[PDB]
Amino acid sequence: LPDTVDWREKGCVTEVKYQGSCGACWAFSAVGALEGQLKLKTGKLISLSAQNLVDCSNEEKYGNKGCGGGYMTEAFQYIIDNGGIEADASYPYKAMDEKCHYNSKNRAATCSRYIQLPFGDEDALKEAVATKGPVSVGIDASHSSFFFYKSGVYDDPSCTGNVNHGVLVVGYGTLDGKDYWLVKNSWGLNFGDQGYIRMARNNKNHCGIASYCSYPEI
Ligand SMILES: *C(=N)CNC(=O)[C@@H]1CN(S(=O)(=O)c2ccccc2Cl)C[C@H]1C(=O)N1CCOCC1
Repeated sequence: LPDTVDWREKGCVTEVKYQGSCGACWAFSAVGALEGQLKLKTGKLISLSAQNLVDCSNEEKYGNKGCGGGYMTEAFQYIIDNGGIEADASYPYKAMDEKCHYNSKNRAATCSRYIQLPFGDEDALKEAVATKGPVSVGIDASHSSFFFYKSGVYDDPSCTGNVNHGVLVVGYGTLDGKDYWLVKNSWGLNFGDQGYIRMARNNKNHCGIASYCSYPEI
């Protein structure tokens, strides 16, 4: 496995999005991972519709609750079941719960299956990020050191394994002798380091980052 990986280098990451008031982190994380796979397979870098997931996967079958929150694995299950997802250009982001208006004529991507990585296994998350592409993860993102992060490696001892926020791992590395995960957030460009955060890697599943990892397969 390489020492440093950053999928932005291979042009497999879209622009950082802003979820606003809607609790759609799980939908941005899911689309982020699928965008990665879409680029690696087709050569197309397209921002996929988080709104398509928010409106259409809000059922008993999935357990997604739109702006009330949801799961990356279930967003992937919706794409498999639906036979596709639209691009953000045809199904724009509203930051509200709306009635489903999916149109297969504007389908931009498909998904055949998703892979779940072993709970709390940082070594398996590292292999997947390096060899498969960006990975959807859950983190405890509830502490002020996370919200007000600006640089360096985020290594807060008040962080817990009690995850509450879906993000996207787009890489890893080591900064000033501290291993990190390169995380793409959905809180706009004005969060962290241009929408990104470097979070402690190999530090006992810090923030529960390796607890609930998944990535789709086209
Ligand atoms: C994001 N803006 C709001 N947070 C959520 O939507 C979270 C995302 N997850 S998670 O905590 O990352 C997670 C936990 C356990 C297994 C897998 C994952 Cl991805 C869950 C979701 C959430 O808070 N809820 C509570 C309300 O019902 C839907 C799920």
